[PDB]
Amino acid sequence: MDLNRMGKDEYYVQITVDGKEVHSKADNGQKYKDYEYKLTGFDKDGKEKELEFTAQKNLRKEAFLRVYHSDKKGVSAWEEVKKDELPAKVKEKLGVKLEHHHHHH
Repeated sequence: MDLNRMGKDEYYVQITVDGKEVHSKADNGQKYKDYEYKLTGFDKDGKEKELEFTAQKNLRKEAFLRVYHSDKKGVSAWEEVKKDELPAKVKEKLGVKLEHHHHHH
């Protein structure tokens, strides 16, 4: 893990697609299967990135997953969180409602 300058991207995704066992990973000739999670990732800027990462284990569905990103390999490290653990600004980014300027004068 070369720290150097980091400057790494993180896409806030939501695990909607689950249980995709890709048995195409037979390779040696066994019954071991990776899981496919292809979804729309939202970056800090506010774009829509298309990414599909395969995991050895089946991860937490319905959760908000923070996926790391770098140009030389796309994806490698990622962590599972909830909207409560994320900054409220994320809700002010996606999921904003009207009448939310409700303040006393």
